[PDB]
Amino acid sequence: NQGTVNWSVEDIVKGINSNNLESQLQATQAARKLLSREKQPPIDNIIRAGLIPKFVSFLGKTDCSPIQFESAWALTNIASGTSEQTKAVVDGGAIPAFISLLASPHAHISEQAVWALGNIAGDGSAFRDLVIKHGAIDPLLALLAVPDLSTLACGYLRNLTWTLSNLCRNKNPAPPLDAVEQILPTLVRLLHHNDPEVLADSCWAISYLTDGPNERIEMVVKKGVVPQLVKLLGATELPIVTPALRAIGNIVTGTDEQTQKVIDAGALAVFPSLLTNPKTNIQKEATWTMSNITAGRQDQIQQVVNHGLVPFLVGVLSKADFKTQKEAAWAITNYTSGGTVEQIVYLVHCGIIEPLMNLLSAKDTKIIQVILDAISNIFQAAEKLGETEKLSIMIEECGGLDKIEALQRHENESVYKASLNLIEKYF
Amino acid sequence: EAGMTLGARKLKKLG
Repeated sequence: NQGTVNWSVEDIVKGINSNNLESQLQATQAARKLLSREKQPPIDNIIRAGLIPKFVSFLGKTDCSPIQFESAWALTNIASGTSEQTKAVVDGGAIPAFISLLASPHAHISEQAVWALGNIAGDGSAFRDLVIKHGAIDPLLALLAVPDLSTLACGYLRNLTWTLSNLCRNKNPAPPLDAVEQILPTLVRLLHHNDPEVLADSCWAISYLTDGPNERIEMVVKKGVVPQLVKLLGATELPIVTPALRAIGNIVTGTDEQTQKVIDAGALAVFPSLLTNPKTNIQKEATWTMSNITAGRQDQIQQVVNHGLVPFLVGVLSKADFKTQKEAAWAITNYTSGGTVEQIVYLVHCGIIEPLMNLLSAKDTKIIQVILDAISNIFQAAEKLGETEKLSIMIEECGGLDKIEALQRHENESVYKASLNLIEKYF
Repeated sequence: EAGMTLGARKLKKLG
């Protein structure tokens, strides 16, 4: 369809205001092609011409599916811009109209609806909730109520997974509980599909739903997804591992019972890889996740010890991107506050002291507190064995006492107080 | 067919 390439807004306007369905169809397409263009589409001008309500109106024209499609795509691309732009689409009454198109017998039109609502719900909490109130969930889910997901078109299914992922998304407030209960079974099903794009976005959805209080985490863990998450944590595709790791990391911010499910599912065996992973953010989120495990019970710290992960933490503490080192410190401090003397001794035999001391050269004043708190905890463990002195010497060897003395004169008070305490108490 | 959404809030439909 070559006539519609590169119109002006005023010509699009001329076309849409004729009482000629077909002229309106060409104009709309020309408008879509403007908004489809790669470089700075004139979203704000289309809005300013007053075209949205006309577009929305075109969504309702069952008798002329091509105009439905084109208005869909046009609106979809307006709703894909800024919040103001999405708002203009919502203010035209697009939501109920797009929901109405979900049952459309033309798959390509149904799919556009799905995409539009995706963009609308993705703006934030309010519009997400508004899409839900308008009743989008029953029709979205009905489009996936089939025996085998594999019969659906590749793109259609990716689109639906992505849109559902946006209905699970954002966090102030979290999505209505009943809407999450309604979505999860289908979501769980998608999380076992073999298309990596579907898996990524399922994992994102799960990561969003687990980003919150323990009750939210529980409704996800209840559905038995932890084993499948752990499996996905081992995928080759980074866009799957990334969200899978986030979900696991979220889940272990919850109760120790909830953490245990991930340990039971085999998670810890993947961490040697993750804690060494070349993508810096994976390494960061892996170490973060470790810290919320070392924050747990002693039998859970043992599982960390038995999987040979303490040396990996010593490793990350010794050399990693700084933000990861920071989580490494936390993971050690958590370990050290909740551990047994035997577990804290092991930590030192794995060589934690030297690299822990090297991080007191850091300019970040919060890390120094974490580290210093760890030291105290470790002394507290040597004080119960009579080997406080051996540790003191050990901290001399690597030049740690040198650094602690200089931190006795740090500006932050919580610092220089913890410093002073240590020097006098053990040196 | 590739096309990873990454975690994107909004998706523009290209021509």
